[PDB]
Amino acid sequence: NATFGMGDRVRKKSGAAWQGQIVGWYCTNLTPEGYAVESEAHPGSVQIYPVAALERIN
Amino acid sequence: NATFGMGDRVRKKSGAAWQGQIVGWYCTNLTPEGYAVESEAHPGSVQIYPVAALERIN
Amino acid sequence: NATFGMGDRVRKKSGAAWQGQIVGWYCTNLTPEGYAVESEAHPGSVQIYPVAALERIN
Amino acid sequence: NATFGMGDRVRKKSGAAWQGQIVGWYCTNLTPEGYAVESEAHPGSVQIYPVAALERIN
Ligand SMILES: NC(=O)c1ccc[n+]([C@@H]2O[C@H](COP(=O)([O-])OP(=O)(O)OC[C@H]3O[C@@H](n4cnc5c(N)ncnc54)[C@H](OP(=O)(O)O)[C@@H]3O)[C@@H](O)[C@H]2O)c1
Ligand SMILES: NC(=O)c1ccc[n+]([C@@H]2O[C@H](COP(=O)([O-])OP(=O)(O)OC[C@H]3O[C@@H](n4cnc5c(N)ncnc54)[C@H](OP(=O)(O)O)[C@@H]3O)[C@@H](O)[C@H]2O)c1
Ligand SMILES: NC(=O)c1ccc[n+]([C@@H]2O[C@H](COP(=O)([O-])OP(=O)(O)OC[C@H]3O[C@@H](n4cnc5c(N)ncnc54)[C@H](OP(=O)(O)O)[C@@H]3O)[C@@H](O)[C@H]2O)c1
Ligand SMILES: NC(=O)c1ccc[n+]([C@@H]2O[C@H](COP(=O)([O-])OP(=O)(O)OC[C@H]3O[C@@H](n4cnc5c(N)ncnc54)[C@H](OP(=O)(O)O)[C@@H]3O)[C@@H](O)[C@H]2O)c1
Repeated sequence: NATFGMGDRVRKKSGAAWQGQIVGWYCTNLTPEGYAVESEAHPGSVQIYPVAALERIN
Repeated sequence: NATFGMGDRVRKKSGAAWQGQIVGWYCTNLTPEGYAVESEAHPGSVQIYPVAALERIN
Repeated sequence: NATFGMGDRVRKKSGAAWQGQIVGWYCTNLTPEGYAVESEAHPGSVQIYPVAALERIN
Repeated sequence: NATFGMGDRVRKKSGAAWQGQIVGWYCTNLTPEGYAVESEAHPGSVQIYPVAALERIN
């Protein structure tokens, strides 16, 4: 393997913004490595994205 | 009717947080009055909610 | 304007699938023409997409 | 522990419908046990829900 681990701070690289903590994972044929990210601005709200859409930040 | 109009600043009342501008509307049998809200923290990201989940703020 | 109107049957052109009825609209700088679509397979569930992601079907 | 495992067929118990396979997991304070579910009707589309919202089916 995984690019990210639980608790890593990540953001969407482009397009619609999203930033916060890795809180989970998923895997489909379309998205064989995906992550759930809890917004650091909006506690409790989670969005899921393919790994290629995300980048780790400090 | 409508409780909110385009551009109103709203937030989710409870549970998962969300806050920003009304940017659209939807209507289903389950949700006969729903709104699209663009996060003020994460430009471009939009989430949809029933009217009862939202409250207007200044 | 609008490409679609309320009640039009549409589907996602590519990637993750989605198909059902137009039930609403939204507009942001990133997505100046977007639509809410209620799944015809999963009543009550709605997802939002830019116009370019959707195509009308009979 | 987990209520469900990868590949279990589940559906939303009430409200907006969703049905398909468990494809992932997430954990937040609001949702300490959550699941990602890929629709069996719309390949590639995934939605996330708390465990209490879901039930396993054959
Ligand atoms: N709104 C959007 O467009 C959007 C997009 C992407 C992600 N999300 C994410 O979805 C999450 C919403 O969080 P939340 O605090 O509102 O809700 P939640 O606690 O994540 O619950 C989600 C939904 O599950 C159902 N549910 C929850 N508890 C249940 C129970 N005990 N029994 C039966 N059904 C139950 C309800 O479904 P019904 O509503 O069908 O009744 C509820 O609205 C956030 O993480 C958000 O980011 C939302
Ligand atoms: N991730 C979540 O859990 C979640 C939950 C609720 C709401 N949302 C919302 O969804 C939005 C995502 O925004 P965004 O900037 O990533 O993407 P977007 O511009 O809103 O595009 C959405 C999706 O539509 C498809 N698409 C876009 N342009 C296309 C084109 N020209 N031709 C064919 N298909 C096209 C792509 O589908 P495919 O990916 O299928 O290729 C793309 O990922 C945000 O407003 C976000 O809040 C996300
Ligand atoms: N799960 C996903 O990943 C995802 C992604 C994209 C779109 N969606 C869409 O989101 C919708 C979920 O439908 P649904 O039947 O579960 O739920 P809903 O009726 O659309 O309610 C959505 C959320 O709004 C809040 N809410 C609703 N009524 C409230 C009230 N009376 N007072 C305070 N808050 C209230 C709850 O928030 P909290 O959960 O914060 O308590 C609830 O989970 C579907 O249309 C689905 O497609 C979900
Ligand atoms: N639309 C909704 O309301 C909603 C609600 C809940 C869940 N969802 C879920 O979100 C998923 C959408 O699937 P999908 O096939 O459209 O898209 P995807 O492959 O899951 O990609 C999601 C988004 O990530 C970004 N992205 C993907 N690849 C990228 C790359 N190589 N570089 C930079 N950014 C990249 C794009 O963001 P941008 O659009 O920001 O450019 C894209 O729209 C489905 O599983 C669906 O159920 C959608």
